[PDB]
Amino acid sequence: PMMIQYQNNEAESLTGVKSFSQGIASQALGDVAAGIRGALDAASKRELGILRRLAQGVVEIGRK
Amino acid sequence: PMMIQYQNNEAESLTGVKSFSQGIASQALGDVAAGIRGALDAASKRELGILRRLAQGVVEIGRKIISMNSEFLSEEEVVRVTNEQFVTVRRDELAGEFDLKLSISTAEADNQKAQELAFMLQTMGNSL
Repeated sequence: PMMIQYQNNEAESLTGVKSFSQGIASQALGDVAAGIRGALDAASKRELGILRRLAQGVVEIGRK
Repeated sequence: PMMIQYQNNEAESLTGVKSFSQGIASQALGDVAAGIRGALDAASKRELGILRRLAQGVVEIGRKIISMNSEFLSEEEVVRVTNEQFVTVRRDELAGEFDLKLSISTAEADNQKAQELAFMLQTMGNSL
């Protein structure tokens, strides 16, 4: 069990998603309120770094 | 496991990034509110020390773009974008070296700018 937990802890440290977690990264896209943007931790910033790129793809589709 | 943890603790002490962490360093770039800047710990300052340099690189790219945009862009193209009167730069001088100040536009910077503008508006009142 110790090895299972350790190898399941070295995965949540590499990707950034951690089981049932409280995330603000889906509510911080675009010009938002200061209070919402002020609660961004490292995991939320990692998850927002992909959300911004995925939204840039949608924006590039919309421009077309 | 003790050695694994110890060698994974001597790495977070050398670089500065520590797994899932709460960071303010991405929201403290540029002129921001005092409350946001007042919550900077050692790790956030380490992470901001690289962010400032990376933003200086972008500012140096933007200065190059600005200087090249005052010679290769005609008036009919700048007016097409801005829809206003075309301001002209001198002839034998660099554009934006003296009367321009380019930086990185962050959400916190815009919030602080708006809060300062509102404070000024309150300050003038009906006197001015």
